[PDB]
Amino acid sequence: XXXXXXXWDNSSPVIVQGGSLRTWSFANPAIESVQVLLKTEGRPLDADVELWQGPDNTPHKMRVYVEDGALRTFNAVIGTPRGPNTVAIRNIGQLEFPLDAVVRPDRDDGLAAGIASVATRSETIQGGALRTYPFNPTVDSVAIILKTDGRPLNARIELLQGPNNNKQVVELYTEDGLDRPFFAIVETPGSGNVVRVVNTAPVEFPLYASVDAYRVGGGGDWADDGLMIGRAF
Amino acid sequence: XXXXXXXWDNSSPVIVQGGSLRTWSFANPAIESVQVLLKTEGRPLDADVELWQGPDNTPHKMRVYVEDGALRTFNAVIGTPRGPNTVAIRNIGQLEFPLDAVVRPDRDDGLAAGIASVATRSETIQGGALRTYPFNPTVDSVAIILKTDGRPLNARIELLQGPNNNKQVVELYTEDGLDRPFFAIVETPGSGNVVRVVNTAPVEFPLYASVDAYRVGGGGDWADDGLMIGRAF
Repeated sequence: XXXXXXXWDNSSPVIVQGGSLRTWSFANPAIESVQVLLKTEGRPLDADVELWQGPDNTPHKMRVYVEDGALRTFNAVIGTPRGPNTVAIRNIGQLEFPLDAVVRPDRDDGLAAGIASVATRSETIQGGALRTYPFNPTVDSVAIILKTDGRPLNARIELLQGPNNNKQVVELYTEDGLDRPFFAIVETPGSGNVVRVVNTAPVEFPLYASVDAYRVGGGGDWADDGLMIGRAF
Repeated sequence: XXXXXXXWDNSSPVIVQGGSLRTWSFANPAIESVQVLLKTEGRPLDADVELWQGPDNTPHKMRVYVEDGALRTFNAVIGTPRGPNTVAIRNIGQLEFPLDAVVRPDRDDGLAAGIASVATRSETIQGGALRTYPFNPTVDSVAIILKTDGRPLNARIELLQGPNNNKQVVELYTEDGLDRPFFAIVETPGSGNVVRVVNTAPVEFPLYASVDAYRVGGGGDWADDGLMIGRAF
């Protein structure tokens, strides 16, 4: 429904060097959720997104990896239910892989509302199992919602453009899937995009998932069809 | 003097799918240079090789094309003078063209030593000019060294087996030709092999080149000499 590029255009990106950390603070009680956008200047991204509530509480945390931050925009809407919440972005890659970070308060008409509107009836994934969501070349981004009935959430989202060709991996953890649902948009440029949702918790910790098509462009451009010509110089 | 097959047999090749990217890290200062070997299972090769030093500095990059990766092994030696470096091997081909990649530290008595040992006094190519290096059928591989006096190196290397029959194209860039020379071993199976070196820098940007036969078979095997009986089936 909404292009993640537009949101990044009207933002103020902040540079986070490899091995460094930045924090955003949100004390206004009207901030229901925040949206984190992570981009790079072409190189792979390796980040850690954590929600800190008290002195030693981390109810929400992610381990992110993107092969090309310039092409693909990372996105996750994080709930900020109670009290002051500080979001922490930690670039865990080496000095060669800087990233840009935008985390700002969400809105009632923001990404979360669109993700909920596009969502389809969720399906159950048992602990230690996984689900696969093939998407057709017409889809540019997909909305992902992960929920539980009250148990802690331990999942791993993988975007594949091939048999074992991982383009984006998100190892997420939430203390309560019912109270703290996981929202995220995965951009799917190209063709052969397959979303694998892996429930890494033991068998007695099922979760609910719903991966729908979010942004479809309807390109269908076939100018490249024909003889393949190498670089001309 | 040395066969690329001998080294590639004592290595651990890594598959890079079309559109993917693998990276290596060499933080050890004892690593003076790394040799990069790329192959395929008979299908064409199309890869980008880059050296990453800082957050946004790529002082050594290479755009590579090989018509057949099984017959022809791409080889290059990349200098890593200062600090930690990571080599980025990007497969820019389509899904149909996977490549196998080896990048391991070079040694004192490795390829750079051999390429230097076989090298002959270098000649100059003016900016915007080109040079041609024909070779006789007995030579299987040739060693190429490119240098400048300190200015960035912008050169294109081409291998032809006919008038306009490109078999291997390497468009290389370097930030400092004196500090960062280009080393490479280009395989020349068969006959009619001509190595072309084009200086792509502006007219006032000369470079130094040396193209010498590295391995000569001398086997004198001429089994095909005689009746070319069509496939007997």
